[PDB]
Amino acid sequence: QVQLVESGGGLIQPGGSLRLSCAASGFTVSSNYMSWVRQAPGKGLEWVSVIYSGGSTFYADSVKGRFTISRDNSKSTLYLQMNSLRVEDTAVYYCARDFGDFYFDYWGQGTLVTVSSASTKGPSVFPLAPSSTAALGCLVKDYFPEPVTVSWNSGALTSGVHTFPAVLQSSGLYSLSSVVTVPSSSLGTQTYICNVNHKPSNTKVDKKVEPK
Amino acid sequence: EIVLTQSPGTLSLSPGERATLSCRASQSVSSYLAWYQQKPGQAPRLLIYGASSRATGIPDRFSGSGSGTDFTLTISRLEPEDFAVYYCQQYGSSPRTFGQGTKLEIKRTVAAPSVFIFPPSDEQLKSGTASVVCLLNNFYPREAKVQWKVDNALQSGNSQESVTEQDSKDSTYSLSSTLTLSKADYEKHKVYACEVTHQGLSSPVTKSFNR
Amino acid sequence: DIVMTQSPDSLAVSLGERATINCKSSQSVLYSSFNKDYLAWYQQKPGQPPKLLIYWASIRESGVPDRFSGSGSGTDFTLTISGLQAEDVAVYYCQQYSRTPYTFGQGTKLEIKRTVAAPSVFIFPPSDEQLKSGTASVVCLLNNFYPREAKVQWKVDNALQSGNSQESVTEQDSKDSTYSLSSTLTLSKADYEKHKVYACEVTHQGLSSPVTKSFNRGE
Amino acid sequence: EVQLVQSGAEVKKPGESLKISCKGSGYSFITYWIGWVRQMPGKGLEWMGIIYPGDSDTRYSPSFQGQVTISADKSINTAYLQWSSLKASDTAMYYCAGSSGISTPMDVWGRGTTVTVSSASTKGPSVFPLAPSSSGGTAALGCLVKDYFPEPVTVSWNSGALTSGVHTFPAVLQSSGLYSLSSVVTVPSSSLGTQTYICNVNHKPSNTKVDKKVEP
Amino acid sequence: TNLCPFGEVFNATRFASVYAWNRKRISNCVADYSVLYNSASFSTFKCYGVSPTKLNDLCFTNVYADSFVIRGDEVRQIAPGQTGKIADYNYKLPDDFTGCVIAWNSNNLDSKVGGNYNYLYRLFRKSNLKPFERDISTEIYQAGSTPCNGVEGFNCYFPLQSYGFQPTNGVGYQPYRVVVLSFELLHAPATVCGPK
Ligand SMILES: *[C@@H]1O[C@H](CO)[C@@H](O[C@@H]2O[C@H](CO)[C@@H](O[C@@H]3O[C@H](CO)[C@@H](O)[C@H](O)[C@@H]3O)[C@H](O)[C@H]2NC(C)=O)[C@H](O)[C@H]1NC(C)=O
Repeated sequence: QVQLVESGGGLIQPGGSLRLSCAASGFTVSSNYMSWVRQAPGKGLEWVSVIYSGGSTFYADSVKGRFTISRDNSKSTLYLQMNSLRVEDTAVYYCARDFGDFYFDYWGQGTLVTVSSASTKGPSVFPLAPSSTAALGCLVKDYFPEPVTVSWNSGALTSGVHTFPAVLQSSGLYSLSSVVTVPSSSLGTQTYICNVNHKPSNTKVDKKVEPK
Repeated sequence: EIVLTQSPGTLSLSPGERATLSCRASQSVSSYLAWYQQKPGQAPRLLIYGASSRATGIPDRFSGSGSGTDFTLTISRLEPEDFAVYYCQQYGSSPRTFGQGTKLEIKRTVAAPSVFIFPPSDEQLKSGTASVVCLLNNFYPREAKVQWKVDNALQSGNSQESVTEQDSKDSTYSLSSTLTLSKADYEKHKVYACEVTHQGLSSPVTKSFNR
Repeated sequence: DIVMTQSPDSLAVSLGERATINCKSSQSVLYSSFNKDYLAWYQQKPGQPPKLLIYWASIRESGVPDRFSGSGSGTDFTLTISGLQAEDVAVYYCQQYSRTPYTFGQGTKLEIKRTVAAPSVFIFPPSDEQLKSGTASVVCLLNNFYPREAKVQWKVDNALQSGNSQESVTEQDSKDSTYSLSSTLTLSKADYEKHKVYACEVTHQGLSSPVTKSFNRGE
Repeated sequence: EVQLVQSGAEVKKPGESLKISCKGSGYSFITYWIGWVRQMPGKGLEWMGIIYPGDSDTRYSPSFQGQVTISADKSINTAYLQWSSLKASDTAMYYCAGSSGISTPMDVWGRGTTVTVSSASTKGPSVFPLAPSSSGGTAALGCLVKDYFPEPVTVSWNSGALTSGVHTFPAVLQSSGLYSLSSVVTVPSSSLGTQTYICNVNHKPSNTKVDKKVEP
Repeated sequence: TNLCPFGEVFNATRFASVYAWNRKRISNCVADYSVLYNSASFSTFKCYGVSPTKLNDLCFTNVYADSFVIRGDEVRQIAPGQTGKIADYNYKLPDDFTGCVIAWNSNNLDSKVGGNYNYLYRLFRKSNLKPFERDISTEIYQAGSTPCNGVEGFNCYFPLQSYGFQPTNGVGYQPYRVVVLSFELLHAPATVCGPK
C-alpha cells in the first residue's frame, strides 16, 4: 500500500511565497525519484520539478529560479517551495512517485493553489424550498476562493445528492448549488439540513430547508 | 519540446463496446510513452507504461500499442465507470510533456429530465438580490436547451449554467440554471418560467411560479 | 571575481635595456593538481589585435622571441623583455584563465625611452574660407618631441582659454621614437573677431622656458 | 592553424539591434571555444563571454549577463554576438578570440569589428587649409578636416607621393557628435614659392573627395 | 620509443556500456595527439584546463582514456559540474577536471534495425558516484523497507536499463561513442611525453 497526501495549498497574493508538503508512506522517499505535477483548472497536466534518488533536482523552464523541490528523509516528506508566485501558477499541484524520471506510477489526491489578489469571502447559504417525487436544495453564493463542501443531514443523506460545479460570476466570486431528490411523503416530518463548509474563510453553516 | 496530440478530442460509446484512443508526437520517442486515466475529482491513475505494459491492478481489457510517434490505447468491453479523461505522456526527451487528453463518456438510453424551479428565498430577498434556480435532474443526453421566460419575455444575459459529471451508476446528467436579478428588478415581473427542450421530451416542459 | 592589477601603468625603456612589467592577482590562479599558474601575457601593438605571448606564466608560445620571459608564482607574476626593440612598443595585458569569468589587467603602456627632444612649435590662423562659414579654428602644432608630456595653453589677449580646445597626439614614431601633438582652439566667428592676439604657449622638459607662438587677427 | 574572420564595421543609431559574426576555419577547430572581448576607445580589454560551437555551451561574464546574447552556428563554424537595443556606450571594438579548450589562453584572435553607436547622421567633411607663415629652412603646413561622420577619413598629400614628414592625427570626437582631424607636413621653407602642396581627403561613407591646395 | 595505444581505444570495434565504462592505462610511451585534434570525424572535442594542441610538448606520469556509449542528449552530461542520470549514476567527472571529452556519432556501428539493446546504463542509485568511480553492481534496487531477496517486483527495481538504439531515431536518441582523456602528474618519473 502506498499513500501520497499533499498539504499547504490555499489562497496567496501574487508575488508571495507558498510551501507545499507531501507525506509519503509505503516506500522510501530518499531512495526514489519524486516529482510535482500541476494541473490548471479545467486544463491538462504539466510537469513542474523532479528530485532524483541521488538528490539531483530539475525544474520546468516556467518555474525555474522561483520553485525549489526538496525532501526530508527523517520526516518522509517531499517539499515544494514556491516563491514569486504568479497568476498563471494557479493549479492543482499533484505529488507523484516517479519511476526513474520516466513515468508517475503513484499520485496524491492533490492540493489546490490559488494565486489572486482578491480577498477571501465566506459564502451565503440560502434554501431552495420544494413545492407540492419532490426536489429541494441549498444555494451557496458569493464565496472565494475554491472549494466548498456540502452535505445533507451530516452524512446521512447521500443518494440523490447533486452538488453542481461552481461557476465564476462576473463579480469574481463563486456560486454553487446542491440539490436532492426526496419523496413528497416526508414533507416536514423528516428534517433536512444542508451542511456547508468553506475552510478558507472558516465558515460553517447549517441551513434548515422546509417547505413553505 | 515535444508536442503530443490526441485524437479524438472527445469520444462517446456504450457499455460493452471497444474504445480506440490515439496519440501522436512531434518526434519519435521509441516506446518512451505512458497512458493515464483521470476520473473527475481524482488524481491520474497509471494504465500503460512503455507503450505496451500494463500497470499493477489494471484489467487486461486495457491495451496499449504502437511505437515511434504513433500510439494507441484500446479499451474493450467498456463499463460505466470507465468515463474519464485519458492522457498520454512521453519521456523520450526532456522536458516531459503530456497530451491534451481525450474525454470519454458512457452512452445509455435517452432519459427525460425532471424539471423543478425554485423561487428565491425570503432571507436572500432581504439582502437586495434574487436568484431563481431551474433544475434538470437525471437526464441523458447532455444536450438540453434551457430558456428563461419572465412574463413570457425571453430573458438573456443574466443566467449561468452548471452541469454535473456523468453519474457512476446510471450515467445520467444534472443541470442547473441560475437567474440572478436585483431585488428591485425581481419585483418588476410577476410570472417566472423555465422552459426545457430535450430529446427525451415530446414537447418543451415549462415550470413556472408567480411571485 | 579575481582582480588583476598591473604595475606600472606606463613604462619607458631605452632600446636594448630591460623592460619589467608586474601583475598582481587578488587570489591564487591555480586550477587543479597540475601545479600550474593559469596566467597569460598578451601584447597589443597600436592598431593591432592582441597577441598571445606567454601562457602558464612562463611558457612562451611558438614564434615568440627569446627576449620575452615570464616568471613568478602564486599571486605575483612578472613579464620581462631582455633586449628592448622598437618593435616591442605596445600595451601588455596579463590575464588569468583559471576559471570563468576571465579577467584582464588594466594594461601597461610601453614606449621607447629616448633622449629628451624639444618640440618645434607652429601656429596656424583660421583660413578665410572657414571664417566665411561662421566658425574659426586655430591649430598649434608640436612636432617631433619626447617625452610625450607637454603643456599647451591657449591665451587670447593674454586671457587663458578653458573648454574650447582639443588635443590630439600621434603614436610614437618607429624610427626616432618621437611624438607629435596638435591643439585646436575652436571659436565662433563673432567671438574670434572681438580679439586681436591669439597665442599658443608650450611648456616642455626640453625647453629652457615656455615657447609662445602668436599672431594678430588680419595682420 | 585556426584563423578567425569577423564581420565588417557597423554604424548604428541608438536603439537599433545588431548582430556581429566570427567565422573560424582550419585544422583543430573542433577543439576551439570562441570568446568575445570588448575594447572601448583608448581603454583596456574586457572579457564578455565564451561559447563552444558544438553544443552552444555558453558562459557569460557577470558584467555582460543579460546585456548581450552569444550564440553559434556549428554548421558554418560561426559565432555571434548581438544586442537587442544599442546604446551609445556600446561604441567599441569587439574582438573574437579562440582558445583550444576552456580554461586555456586565447591563442588566435580576429581582426576586430568596430561598432559605432551615435545619433549623428552621415556628413561629409569640410577641408580647410593650414597655410604656412613666415625661416629656419623648415616649413610646416597642413589641412583641417572638420565636422565629418562616421569614421574613417583617408588623407594623402600630392596624391600619395608626399609621405616623409607627414603626421595625420587621430580623429577627435567633438561635442556635436562629429569627428575632426588634422594632417600636417614638414617641407623645406625655400619650396613654398616653387612647389605646390595639395592634401587629398576621401570620405567613403559620404562619397566625398576633396582636393585642397595649401598655399602661403 | 613506442607509440601510445590511442588507436586501440578510439577505433575499438566494441565499446563498453556507460555503467561499466572501460579505462585504458597509458604509460611508458610517446603519444602523438595530433592524430586526434586534426581529425574530422569528431562532433564534440571539449577540453578543460589544457589545450590539445599543447599536449604534444608535455609530459605526464600517467594518462587514462575512458570509453563508453551513451545517447546524444546525454553527451553534455560528460563535463565538470554536470548533473543527470549519466553524470550521477554512471560516469562522473570532477569539478576540477583536467582533460578532454571526445564524442562522435556511431549510429551506423552501434544501432540496428529492431533496436540494439546491448548498451546499458544505471537507472537507480541511492547516492551519486564519486568522480572516476565505476559501479557495476546488478543487485536488485530496494526502493522500500522490504528486502527484495533478489527478485524484481513492487519497490524492487532492476538497477540497469537498456538503450533502444534504432537507426531511424532522432540524433539525440542515436548512440554516441565517448572517449575521455585524463592526464595525471603524480610527481613520479614521467613516462607519457610527446614527440621530441
Ligand atoms: C583510427 O582510424 C582512423 C582511420 O579510420 C585513423 O585516421 C587516419 O590517421 C592517419 C594517420 O595515422 C591519417 O593519415 C594522414 O593523412 C593525411 C591526409 O589527410 C596525410 O597528410 C598524412 O601523411 C597521413 O597519411 C589518415 O588521414 C586518417 N584517416 C582519417 C579518415 O581521418 C586514426 O588515426 C585512428 N585513430 C587513432 C587514435 O590512431
